[PDB]
Formats: sequence, C-alpha cells, structure tokens
Amino acid sequence: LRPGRIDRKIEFPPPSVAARAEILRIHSRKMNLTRGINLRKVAEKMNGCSGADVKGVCTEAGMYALRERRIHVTQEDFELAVGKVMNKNQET
Amino acid sequence: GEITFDGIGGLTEQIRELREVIELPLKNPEIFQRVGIKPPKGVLLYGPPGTGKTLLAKAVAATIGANFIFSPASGIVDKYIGESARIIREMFAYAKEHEPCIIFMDEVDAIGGRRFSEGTSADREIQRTLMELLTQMDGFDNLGQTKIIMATNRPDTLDPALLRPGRLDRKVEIP
Amino acid sequence: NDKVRFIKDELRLLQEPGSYVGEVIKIVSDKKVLVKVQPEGKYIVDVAKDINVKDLKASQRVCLRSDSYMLHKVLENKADPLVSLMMVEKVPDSTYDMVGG
Amino acid sequence: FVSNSEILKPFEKKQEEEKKQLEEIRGNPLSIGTLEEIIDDDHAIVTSPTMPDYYVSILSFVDKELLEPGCSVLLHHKTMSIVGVLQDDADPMVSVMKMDKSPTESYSDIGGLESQIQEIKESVELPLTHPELYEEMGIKPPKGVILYGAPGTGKTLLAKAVANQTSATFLRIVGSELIQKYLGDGPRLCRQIFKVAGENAPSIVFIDEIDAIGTKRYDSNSGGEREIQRTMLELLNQLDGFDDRGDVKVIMATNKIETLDPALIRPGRIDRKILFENPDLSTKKKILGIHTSKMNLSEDVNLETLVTTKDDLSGADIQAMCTEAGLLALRERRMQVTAEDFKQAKERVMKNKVEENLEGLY
Amino acid sequence: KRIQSVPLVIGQFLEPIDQNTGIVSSTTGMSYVVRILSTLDRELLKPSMSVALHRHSNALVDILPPDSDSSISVMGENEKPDVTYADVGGLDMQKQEIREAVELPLVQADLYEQIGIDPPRGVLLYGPPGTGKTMLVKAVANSTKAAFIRVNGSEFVHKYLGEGPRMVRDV
Repeated sequence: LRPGRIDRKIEFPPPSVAARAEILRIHSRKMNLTRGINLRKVAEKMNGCSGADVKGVCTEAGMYALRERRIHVTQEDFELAVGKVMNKNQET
Repeated sequence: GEITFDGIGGLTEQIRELREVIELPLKNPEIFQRVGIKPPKGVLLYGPPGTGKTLLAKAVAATIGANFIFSPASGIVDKYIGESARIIREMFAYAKEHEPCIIFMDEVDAIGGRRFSEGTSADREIQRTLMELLTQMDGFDNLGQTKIIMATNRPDTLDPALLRPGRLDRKVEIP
Repeated sequence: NDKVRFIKDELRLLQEPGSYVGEVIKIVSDKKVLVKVQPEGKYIVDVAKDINVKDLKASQRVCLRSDSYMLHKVLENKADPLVSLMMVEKVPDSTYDMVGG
Repeated sequence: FVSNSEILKPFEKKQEEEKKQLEEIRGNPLSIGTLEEIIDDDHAIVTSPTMPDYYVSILSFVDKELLEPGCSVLLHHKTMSIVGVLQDDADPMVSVMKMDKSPTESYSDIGGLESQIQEIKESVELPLTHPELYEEMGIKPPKGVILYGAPGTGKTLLAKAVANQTSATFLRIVGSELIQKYLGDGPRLCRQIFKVAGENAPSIVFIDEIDAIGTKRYDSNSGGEREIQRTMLELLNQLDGFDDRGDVKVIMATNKIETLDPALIRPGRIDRKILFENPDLSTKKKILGIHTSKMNLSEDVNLETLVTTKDDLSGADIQAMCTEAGLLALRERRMQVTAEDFKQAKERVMKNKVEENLEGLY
Repeated sequence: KRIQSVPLVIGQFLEPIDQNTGIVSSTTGMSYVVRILSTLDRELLKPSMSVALHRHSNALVDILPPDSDSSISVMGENEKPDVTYADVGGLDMQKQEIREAVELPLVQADLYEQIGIDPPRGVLLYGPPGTGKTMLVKAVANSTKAAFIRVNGSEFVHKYLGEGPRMVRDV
C-alpha cells in the first residue's frame, strides 16, 4: 500500500432493506414471477442476503415450483427459501 | 502352509472370533438370510508387525482349506507404467471360479498416509490407485467368500474410508 | 468420367500411409521450411513448387509427406482454441445492471 | 559487383557442387536432436522423445565451439548423423528475464537528494563507460550496491534513473517467486540467470523487498524451514565462491536488511549503505517544485506554504497528492487545481501510511 | 471399398479438409491424411467416434456405425440392480433432488423454461462413501430402470501414451 501504487481502497455498502432488492430488480427479468411480487416488501422479510444469496434464494424458489408443477412463483414460495438459505450460512 | 495350528496364538476369544465370519458362508449361509445383512468381510490388524500378526495368514487360513494368494505391496508397485490395482482386478477371477479363496494384504502402511498437503510426486498416484481397490468393496462385486484383511503398524492418518464399519469389522489388537 | 476415374485414383493415392500436419515457426533462405510436428520434435522440411517462403505465415497447419516429409500444400490455418484456459472476455454478460450498488 | 567476373569464376563452380553434397547429408527431415557431449573421435549422442538409439559420428560443418553440451543440432536424414546446429534467440526457457528497452529517465523528481545521488553514481555508472583507473591504482571496484529503507520514496526511484544513465543492457530479476513451498527451486534458477547472461557485460540486476531469506541465528545451519535458508546459500556462490570480472551486478532494495545483511554482503564485494532520510527545507523544495514543472495550478497559491510545517512527505507521498488533487480538478475539466484540493490530498495520505510511534521528548 | 476389407485398423476423427480428402488421427498417435471414400456417409462424422484404417496403406476403410462402441472402456448398462431407494429414508429433505435433478429434465424440459433458472446440470457430491453417499447412487438405477453407466475412474486412465485418450473420448 503506497501513495500512488494503490490510490484508494473502496468499501462496499452493507446490506439493508434497500440493498436486499438489489438482485431482485434485475434477476427477476429472466426469472418467471407474478405481478403480486413486491420486491421491496418481500425483501423486508429476508435477512443477510444482498448480492450472492438473493440469487440462491431465487434459485430455491424454482425448486419449490417443481413440487406444485406450475408455471408461476408467488410470495408464498419465497418464505420457504428465506430460512433454508440462512441455515447454511449460520453453520460453522 | 505346511505348518500346524497357531504357534503365535493362544487367544481363544479373538482367534475364534475371526473364524465365525469365515466358515459361515463356506457351508450354510442361512444365518445372514434371516437377519438380512451382507456377509462381513471386515478384518483389521493393528500392532507390532510379524509378532502374533503376520503369521496368522499362513497358519489360520492354511487350515480353512481355501485358496490363499499372498498379495505383496512391493510386487504391485510396477515402477514403470504402473498397472497397480488393475493387476488385483484380474486376481478376483479366481474368486468367481474357486469360491474358497482368501486374499491377505501383508503389512501395508504405504497407502495409509493421505498426505493432507498433497505435495507428493510419485505418491499422488498411490491415493489414485487405492480408489480402484475401494471399488471392490463398493461396486458390482458381492461375494462373501474373499476376506478383506489389511494390516498396519500405527493408527496414524490412515484413510478413514477403508476403515468403514462395513469394510473393516474385526479389530484384533496385539496385547 | 471424372467419378469412376476418381475411384481408380483412390488406389494409387492411398498406397502411402498418409500425411503429417504441423505448425511452421519460421522459414529459411535455403528453400526449406521449419515445421513443428505435434507428436514429435521440430523438423525443417522442403516446400513444393506451388508455394514459396514469403506466403508461409508463422504457426500454420500444412501438409507433409510420409517418408520424405516434403511440404505439399497449405491445408488449414491456425487453430481456433488458444493456449490452455483463456478466461479473457470482452463485453461480458454484465453490461449495465447485473450486480447493483 | 567487381569480383563477380574474375574471382567468382573459381568460386561458384565449387559453391553449387558442395550444396549438392549437403543435400546428400541433409535431405529434408532435418531432425533436431540434442548433443550431450563432444567426443574427440567425432561421435555424438542422439536425443529425442522417440528414444532414439544411434552410434552417429560427428560430421563436418560444426566445430568444437559451435557444438554445445545440451543445445539442439541438426541431424542426417537416414543415418541421423549430426549436420548443423540450432540458433538460439528470443526468450529462453529459464525463469523470467527481461531483454532490452530504452527507458526515458533522468534526475528530476528526486532532486534535492543529490547528497546520496552522486554517491551511488561513483561505484555504478562511472566504472562502466570508462574502464580505467584500475590499471594505475589496482583496487577492484565494488560489484553491486545495497539499499535499505522505504522504497519508491526516491531511494528506489534513484535506481530507476541510474538504469537509463548506463546506456547499456539492464536486467531486472524477481526475488519473490523463490519462496515457493517447493524445496530446491531457489538455487537452481538463480545460477542459470548469471551463467547464460555472462556474455553481455552490463547487467545491474535489481531485486525488491526480500523479507524471507537470511535465517541464521546462533549457528550457520539450523533446524528451521528448508524453503528459506538454503535458497540464500546460492547467493554466497555468486558474490563469494564464484566471482566474475565485474559484469554481473546485484542490487537489493528492501525495508530492513539488518539481520539479512551479513550473510551476503561480505567485507568488500559490495559496499553501499543508503537509508531513507527526512528531507530538510531545501530538499522538500526541489522535490515538490520540480514535480510542478509540467503541472499547472492557481497562481495565487504558493508551493512552499505547506513545506514549512509538514510531517515526513517524500516523493512517493507527493505523487499521490498530485494525482488525488488532479482527479478532483479534472472532473470539472480544468488543467489547474484549486487550493482546497491541496490540503485535502495531504490529510488522507498523512492519515493512512504516515504513522509515528508517538515517541516525544527523548 | 473391398481393397480394404479385413485388415481394420481403428482410427479417430480429427477435422475435415476437402471433399473426399481429410486427415484421420490414429490410435498410435500419428495423424494420417487419406482420401475419404465417396461411399462413406459424411454427416455421421464427429470428433469422438472411431473409424477404420488399413495396416500397410493406412487408408480410411469404413465409417463405423453406432455399434462402434468399444468395450476396452467397459461400455454397458445396468442389469437388475439391488439397493432400493424407498427403503433408505431420513435424507428425504436433501433427497428431493433425486427425481428433480435426474428424471425431471429428461421427461419435461419445458418446466425450466417456465421458471427461468439454470437446471441442475453439474452435480457434485462430496463426503465419505458407503455411509449412504454411495448407497444413494445405487438407488438411482431402481427409480430410473433404464440405461445406466457406473464406472469409477481412478487408474482407469492409462499411465502411458494412447490408452488414456481411449477413455477420454467415445465414453
């Protein structure tokens, strides 16, 4: 670390209520959802998921739709993936 | 062997304990049918080598009346383009032909160390060739005739997969 | 007439075991050419009357005789895959909005 | 040409015929082997991935100097006897080595350090272009130089300017990668660098920040890690065991070489000591003033205002204060930087890398 | 085509060049450029399937059918497996992917298009074998009951040139 070998070390913002809808406003394009999906309201029910884990929660949402074998994913299937993903993060 | 009963023996509980999982499938395997379990091949020997340990093969297995094929670890090395475990695969052809066949691995600590650092040179293939030996305890081969006997000097980093309570059962200490 | 004759031509042309293909690192002024064979080492060979040393680009797939190893003609160009693992990506899948913040 | 008539007449007659004799000993596989050893009976040793077995005898076109133990040569088409030799060029297969380039360097930004600048020039740049004064005097000049302190502050930047002042071949070798977890890779690659480059006289090898090697303590060889102490043992052979004529020059610039130093330096092969010095009022003006030669800023701001009261800001600290204050003014697309960016750039540099031991009085 | 006949030498495909002219890799590691027979079907070529060559002339003989399968790599199927999937429980929470990650994409491929997430293509399982890790693998053939290939590569790749590449392709 030198003045002009490395100029500044950029710090990223921590996750928050508005930061949990980060991936929700983008990945939802290629992923099938409904119009009753509120990206900001559903994010309020989650925790510790911003960039990486929201992609995993949306991935687990597709696995839940395979049991019902439907073409849509509603807010009911989101709560099942909120606690399951956090169980793997709390390990170790 | 040309030798009579155990001269290194004298322990009635442990020596006869090995014969129960051997002579049972040889005549009537009707006990494991009602229980509904696979016949145990597990035999493990840990302690000082050659003393009450090594000679059990040329003694106990000699009186069973079964095929005894000595399997040295220094003969399967094949320093140049190693065939290794692929040699042992051709040996099981006698087990399918002759049912009373016994295979004895003699004092092998060489495959024991798993090398957590993985900085080896010629030993990386050894952990690789060992996985083919695990296939005989895993895959399509199911017999109950050929017995699994592996000996080691010390309970060091030795591979826990081969230590499975299905793969290795009877553990005979040398007290 | 150019079909059955091509059938009989397959008898004489296939009498040899085949041809070799290698990469050309450089050329010389002796009317020879250096071709690097893939399974073997580097070999300096001779071209034919249909190609010169000025038109030979570095690292090009050509044709080589079996016993004589003479260069017949240029078959293909440099291989499409580069090095071993190339992760270089221009204009990746992330353009404007992928990861926020 | 004139001789193309008279002298060329008894020339080309034997020039074309010998080429046909070459085609008899060449053909066009031109197999490339490797010559392991030269035999006074003119016999060679073939090498190839196909494992060749040949008694081949050394033919003409090659001499004892051209034939080399382990460099590629050309072979006969059938008998596979040695014919020619491969010419080496481009980048060898040894470790990382620079070839040549001409940098643009001089003494400008490091101005004010001339007290220690003219010292290193005496033992480095002067005994290069003028190979004299050692015949009349008879004292061998030192080999390399050793610098310990904060690099990039103008102490190491001094070595970057000397590299161009030599007007000759400059070499830069990496001293980091030797610390690899493998045992024995250190002394190998280091010997092949100076042995192959011994043909070109100028070298001046520079190495930066070796914190690993040099573990000795009470004995010469301890029971410590072998990834470290044995790698240094190769440097003893270059600076002491096997000494050149003054071609190879080793330069090492690190933080603190104290414990590192007397396993290597030796009494009199390399004599240099250069440490980072706190600049005075005169040195700080030459460092900051020359940086502004091409820089433009507000004419109402003096460059010596912050020079009076400041804490240990070297040329490296100023390099960022010029860039940090420049990027803020460039956002408005202006070549001049205001006064507010001058003090703003000094704080974040002083509040990060610059920290004292809080030792007062004394 | 009959000039070739019985002396078949197994080759390998490399890359096309010209109509009825191409290079054919050989199992010995020496590539040969031979004239492709006009009778041969040129839409069946892949950089996998082996071909037939000659002993002396080393000329391409015949494009091999789908029966070109070589048992040197032990190519076969599973006949009447043993371990049953329904008997081993307790992992059902994590075993929900048995039919979802295997039989689901092979039957209904339109469900992943109606979702928009990548299907479970790459599958990796790490842990001690024989403890129910491998017992689940043998249980896949029971729920499937179709062509099943279980081959453990360890030393299955050759330590010398050319038998390794046999296992690298055609499998």
